[PDB]
Amino acid sequence: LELLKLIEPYVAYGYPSYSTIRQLVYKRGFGKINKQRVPLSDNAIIEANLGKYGILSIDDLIHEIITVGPHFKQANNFLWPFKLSNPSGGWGVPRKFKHFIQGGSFGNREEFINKLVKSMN
Amino acid sequence: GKSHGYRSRTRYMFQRDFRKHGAVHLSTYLKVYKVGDIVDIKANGSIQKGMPHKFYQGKTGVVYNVTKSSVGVIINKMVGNRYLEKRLNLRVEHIKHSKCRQEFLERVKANAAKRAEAKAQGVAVQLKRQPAQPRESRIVSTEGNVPQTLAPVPYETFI
Amino acid sequence: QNPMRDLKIEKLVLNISVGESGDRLTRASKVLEQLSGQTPVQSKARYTVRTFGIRRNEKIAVHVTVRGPKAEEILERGLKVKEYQLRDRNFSATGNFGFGIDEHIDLGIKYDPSIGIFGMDFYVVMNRPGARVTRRKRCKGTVGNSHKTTKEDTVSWFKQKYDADVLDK
Amino acid sequence: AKSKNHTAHNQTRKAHRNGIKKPKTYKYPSLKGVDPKFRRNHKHALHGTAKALAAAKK
Amino acid sequence: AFQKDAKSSAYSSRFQTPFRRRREGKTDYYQRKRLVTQHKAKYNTPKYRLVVRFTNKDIICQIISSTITGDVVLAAAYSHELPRYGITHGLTNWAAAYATGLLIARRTLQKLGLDETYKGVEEVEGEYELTEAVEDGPRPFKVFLDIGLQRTTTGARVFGALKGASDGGLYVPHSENRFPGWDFETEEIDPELLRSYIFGGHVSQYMEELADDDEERFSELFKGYLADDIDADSLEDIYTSAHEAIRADPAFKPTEKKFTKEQYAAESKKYRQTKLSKEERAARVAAKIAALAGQQ
Amino acid sequence: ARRPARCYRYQKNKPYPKSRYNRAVPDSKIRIYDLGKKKATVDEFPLCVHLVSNELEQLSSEALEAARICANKYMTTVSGRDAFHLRVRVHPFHVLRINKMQQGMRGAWGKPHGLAARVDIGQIIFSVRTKDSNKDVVVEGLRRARYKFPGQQKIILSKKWGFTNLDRPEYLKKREAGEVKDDGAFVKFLSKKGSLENNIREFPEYFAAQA
RNA sequence: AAGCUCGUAUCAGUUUUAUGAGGUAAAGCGAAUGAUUAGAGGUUCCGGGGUCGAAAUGACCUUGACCUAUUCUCAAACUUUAAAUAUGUAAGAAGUCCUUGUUACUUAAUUGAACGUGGACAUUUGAAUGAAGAGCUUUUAGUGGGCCAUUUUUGGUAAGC
RNA sequence: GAGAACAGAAAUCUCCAGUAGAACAAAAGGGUAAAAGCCCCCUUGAUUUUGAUUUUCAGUGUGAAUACAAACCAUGAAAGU
RNA sequence: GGUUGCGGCCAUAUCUACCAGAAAGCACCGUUUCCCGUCCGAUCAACUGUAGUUAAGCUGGUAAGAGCCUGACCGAGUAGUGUAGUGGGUGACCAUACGCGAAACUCAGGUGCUGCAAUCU
Ligand SMILES: [Mg+2]
Ligand SMILES: [Mg+2]
Ligand SMILES: [Mg+2]
Ligand SMILES: [Mg+2]
Ligand SMILES: [Mg+2]
Ligand SMILES: [Mg+2]
Ligand SMILES: [Mg+2]
Ligand SMILES: [Mg+2]
Ligand SMILES: [Mg+2]
Ligand SMILES: [Mg+2]
Ligand SMILES: [Mg+2]
Ligand SMILES: [Mg+2]
Ligand SMILES: [Mg+2]
Ligand SMILES: [Mg+2]
Ligand SMILES: [Mg+2]
Ligand SMILES: [Mg+2]
Ligand SMILES: [Mg+2]
Ligand SMILES: [Mg+2]
Ligand SMILES: [Mg+2]
Ligand SMILES: [Mg+2]
Ligand SMILES: [Mg+2]
Ligand SMILES: [Mg+2]
Ligand SMILES: [Mg+2]
Ligand SMILES: [Mg+2]
Ligand SMILES: [Mg+2]
Ligand SMILES: [Mg+2]
Ligand SMILES: [Mg+2]
Ligand SMILES: [Mg+2]
Ligand SMILES: [Mg+2]
Ligand SMILES: [Mg+2]
Ligand SMILES: [Mg+2]
Ligand SMILES: [Mg+2]
Ligand SMILES: [Mg+2]
Ligand SMILES: [Mg+2]
Ligand SMILES: [Mg+2]
Ligand SMILES: [Mg+2]
Ligand SMILES: [Mg+2]
Ligand SMILES: [Mg+2]
Ligand SMILES: [Mg+2]
Ligand SMILES: [Mg+2]
Ligand SMILES: [Mg+2]
Ligand SMILES: [Mg+2]
Ligand SMILES: [Mg+2]
Ligand SMILES: [Mg+2]
Ligand SMILES: [Mg+2]
Ligand SMILES: [Mg+2]
Ligand SMILES: [Mg+2]
Ligand SMILES: [Mg+2]
Ligand SMILES: [Mg+2]
Ligand SMILES: [Mg+2]
Ligand SMILES: [Mg+2]
Ligand SMILES: [Mg+2]
Repeated sequence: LELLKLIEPYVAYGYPSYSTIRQLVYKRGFGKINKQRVPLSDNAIIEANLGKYGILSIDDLIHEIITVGPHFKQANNFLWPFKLSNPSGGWGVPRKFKHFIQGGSFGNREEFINKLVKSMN
Repeated sequence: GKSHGYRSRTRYMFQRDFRKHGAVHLSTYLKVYKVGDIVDIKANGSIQKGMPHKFYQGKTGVVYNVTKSSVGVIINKMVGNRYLEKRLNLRVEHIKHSKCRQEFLERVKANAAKRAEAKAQGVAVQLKRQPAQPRESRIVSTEGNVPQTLAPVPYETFI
Repeated sequence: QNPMRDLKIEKLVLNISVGESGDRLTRASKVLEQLSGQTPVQSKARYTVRTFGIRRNEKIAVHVTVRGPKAEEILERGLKVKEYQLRDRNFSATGNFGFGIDEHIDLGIKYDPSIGIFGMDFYVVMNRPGARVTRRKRCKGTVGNSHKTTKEDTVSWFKQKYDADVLDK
Repeated sequence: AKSKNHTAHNQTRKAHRNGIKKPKTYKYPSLKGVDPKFRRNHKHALHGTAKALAAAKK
Repeated sequence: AFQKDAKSSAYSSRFQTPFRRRREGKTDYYQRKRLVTQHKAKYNTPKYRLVVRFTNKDIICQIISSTITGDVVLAAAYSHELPRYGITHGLTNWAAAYATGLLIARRTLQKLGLDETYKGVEEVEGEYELTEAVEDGPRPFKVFLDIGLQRTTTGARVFGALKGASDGGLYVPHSENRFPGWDFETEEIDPELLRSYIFGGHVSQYMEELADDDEERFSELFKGYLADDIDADSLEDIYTSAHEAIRADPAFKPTEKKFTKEQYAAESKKYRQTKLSKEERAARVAAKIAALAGQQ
Repeated sequence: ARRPARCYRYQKNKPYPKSRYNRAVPDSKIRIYDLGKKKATVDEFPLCVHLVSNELEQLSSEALEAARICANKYMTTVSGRDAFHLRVRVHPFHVLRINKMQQGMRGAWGKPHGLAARVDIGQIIFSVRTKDSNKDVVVEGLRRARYKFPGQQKIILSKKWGFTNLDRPEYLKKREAGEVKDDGAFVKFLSKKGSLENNIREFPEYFAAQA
């Protein structure tokens, strides 16, 4: 929380639905495997590395992530930082670098993160 | 020209605390330091002999030596892009045992306990410190408590 | 109450203020010597006046503090000179009292034209017992008000024994 | 010909290029500066137990 | 006090009150700091002090150490213990000051082990000497003289105390030049005199010297010495045998007591006044604004 | 030779008072700060109107003095020297330097040149206390003074009794009870603190129920 | 640039927790020092003037000073209080305990101090996040005119100073 | 502050109050009240040997300083210094 | 619980004014042959504990007391401040956004806690 605090003017974030963690992992989900950034795309890629911890599928992954499981550090780090595109139909704001509250795009915009993250995914 | 003497800039720093001038109380001398002891450094102005330099004010180091009226404290001072080692010879009046480690030290004793308390039971421990978690769901009642509605207030002056 | 919160005399301190050092001052010491029995003490000028004709540390005067029965005698015999009539001042608000008398011959003491004539300040300091508290090394305390020497207390002390007057207003 | 006097500009830039090198700790630090009366005796003391722990292996 | 004197807010508000035990005019910290601080490399070694203090005629001898929680009495001998050993009179005097000290030396050197080893000087001829280390043995019990505010005068009896602890067996580092019969004008100690004082020669000699110059006073004081038929001469053996007796059983007996601690605690709250409740106080004020305001 | 005040409007530098370190500074042009019937009792002058700064800036000893003269002149002419109490609430303690002008900018530390009072936003500059039946004339007084100052200043009808610290009714409640007692031109208030004794000494009028 | 010794090790221009340090901003001035407006009540065998006067250590007015409780206003080189940012240390295997050797140091004392021997407790072994790893060595280039922005800020009326 | 002949604004004598408003060579700032100031007493440690340390720093020198070790002394009843 | 000797923290202990203090203890107090120190046996030194006293010291208690200590959504989320913007405004300056956050003030409560040893109706 204090980390986030420190980087509000440069990021956008909120609470993400099941719907959007799923379509994150399914579509742009990659593992860090001897670095190398390997695409998920088969369940054996996961069990291979996250299996140590329970977790032997793409949906096991998602689950451990959304429920913030006991092994979230391992689960979440396994996933390479997602690399999404620009929001499709734009940012909705005319000037990005303001708080969400002030009509701009950065800050905690809560459940409104999903609407965005989708457009950019 | 400029002036940069040993104690320069140290007006308020070596000053004495309000209504706390006078002798140093006798406990400052009964305390007992050993090697390896962590001490916090704060100069006492009334005591001129064996003062730390201003740089080492509010600094914390480790006892590496014990002499008749003094302890040798080693500090890591960093200069350039690196730390070098500094042995400071301090008088017992500019040193106090540090609390920087009692919480740890308290926590260990404590951890060893509820670990044997748990072992001798049926394992099941969890004893790393976790940080402040977000709070859980909860229900707030109205029995005795209906929300009072506030509005913003007009402009005024009183002057 | 009143038991021994009596009123003794602490000490008699007569002092001769000469304007200078040398023969005049030593003769004035000699006076206080053979009057007190005790070998007297000299005092130096504290600063320099030039119109009072004195230099710092000049040795400018003499005096002596006499306690016990001895004091009673001299106090008395000057109180003679003063015909037992003082003034409402003379008495400090703290309870002591002092008076002036010139011509030291005017109380016992012959003349001798080799010792000349001198004037003298008389100053009687008063106390009750247990004064030592405010005076000893250890546990140095202070006399409770109900024991401190008033001015009024002393004036009537003075009036009564001595059968002297106080005069003025 | 006056010129710039002094600045700290860009110095932390440089310190951080290659470090601020955490101070480097050793188990068994040195006795450098340790009171010699101590050290004199401490020598004989070790010598002692060394000798003992030799005689232990007989 | 007087009007013009009278302390303002500011005076009092900025006031740095001293250590209590200084306001009390009891403890001198400058000496204390230097009496007590130990070598930092001598770790939890206590620095034992020989406290000597004279009341208005009762001599106190304690051996103290310091603890940040508060000083610690190893052992204590008071000169009022001396009737036990055959001294009923003059318990503020030099020779009582000696005995008591001697007692405190024996008492603790006992409770420490070096009861038997370290007897000090049994003789006592006023010779100048501190107790020496035994060849292969435990070094003596070392103690430092806490004089307090006593003024060091040569002849003072604070040192009589000292010389008894030193004659006892204690190591109490010291010089001669403050013992009765030290020569101003030759670095030299007549011990024919300091012996006297130990045994009380000055007091006895005063007695014989008043036996026939003035008997009015010699009965006014030495009243006791009369009422118990102890004329001078005996006084040296009075003390000599106290010595004997002291070494023979220093072990300290406490008061028999009668009336429990609990009991003293009773008949004392009797005479202790009770602090008042703030409810009570406001009922004094309101009480007073009824009187002093409402036109009586 | 007096530099245009435009030169010193803003608080660009940090308080430069007259001091052991300063010393050689000129005197303040503004020197009387309480004009009008200043001896008057608190009860005599309930209405208090203010001249209030709307800017963080600096006012000269001169523009204080000028503006002082201006209002007091108006107020006495239209209501008499005893109709009001003018208090200047602001003292010019900040010394202004100048670089009098061999050489040019080498070592250019100024000499004292003049004084300003450094003033906040909302900071009161003038206060006036009268009787309400003089309002408009008092107000006009301050209005005319405004012209003598840079910056925007507001004039505010106060809520308080005179130069007193309590709004009129609060003062009233106290005064028509015991509480208030008269001083020079102020008032001493009954404390519920301190000695009971020399508390009824002062304020004999309190310590009574009704009337 | 050459590498070298190692490898999940150890590593951090970050947070968190625990414990220190600080005298800036603010604030304060019916708190010290130092400034500054106003009255009110005091006090003189005791600064000066005036009426009475033979004077008075006389009474009375009088303005000054000082005292008391109040009042408007200030401080880079004032201050009781005292932030925000920034800053020292600690968060374990180099750990915590127990059992009792060594010495010439040290103790009244095998007392202590230091260094050990022997034994008891494993990764929820002791916060977070991250780590295309960590440590170490040698050698050498260029450079040693800088300038700009937001914020803090000194001199200057000011400056694209 | 209140008191005492000559004696006055200021000479010397006494008592009360006194957080330091004094004094401590000197600039200023720290510091200090049974003292770090004032008076007295005894003195030469302002000495000997050769290292470590802190500030300035390249972690060179120089200056100044700190805590020890090994001597020899001073002073004190002593702990000490 | 009282008291003393040695203390720790060093005002909840200090300051001002009253009042109460049994018993013990401390104290004040008596004396000047002796050691010792003074202009002065006041301090300091000795001696008695005998001739005297709770007057003072000391301890405690009272006070819309001074001070000091503690608390609180009392003031004040104020002042100040880290972060943000192609925010406002000629400017001076000011709002807003995510954070941190005082001091005065006001009111309430309080007025030494306590260690070792000896002693005491
Ligand atoms: Mg779309
Ligand atoms: Mg569309
Ligand atoms: Mg499109
Ligand atoms: Mg746009
Ligand atoms: Mg898309
Ligand atoms: Mg400079
Ligand atoms: Mg240089
Ligand atoms: Mg003090
Ligand atoms: Mg020195
Ligand atoms: Mg009586
Ligand atoms: Mg002359
Ligand atoms: Mg050039
Ligand atoms: Mg240029
Ligand atoms: Mg250059
Ligand atoms: Mg006063
Ligand atoms: Mg007040
Ligand atoms: Mg001493
Ligand atoms: Mg600015
Ligand atoms: Mg400027
Ligand atoms: Mg030119
Ligand atoms: Mg010019
Ligand atoms: Mg110049
Ligand atoms: Mg205007
Ligand atoms: Mg006010
Ligand atoms: Mg500063
Ligand atoms: Mg400020
Ligand atoms: Mg403040
Ligand atoms: Mg301000
Ligand atoms: Mg002020
Ligand atoms: Mg400042
Ligand atoms: Mg940090
Ligand atoms: Mg990782
Ligand atoms: Mg790697
Ligand atoms: Mg290079
Ligand atoms: Mg080069
Ligand atoms: Mg070049
Ligand atoms: Mg930029
Ligand atoms: Mg100085
Ligand atoms: Mg002292
Ligand atoms: Mg020399
Ligand atoms: Mg060189
Ligand atoms: Mg060098
Ligand atoms: Mg009794
Ligand atoms: Mg004699
Ligand atoms: Mg006597
Ligand atoms: Mg005596
Ligand atoms: Mg009484
Ligand atoms: Mg007492
Ligand atoms: Mg109070
Ligand atoms: Mg800000
Ligand atoms: Mg902007
Ligand atoms: Mg604002």
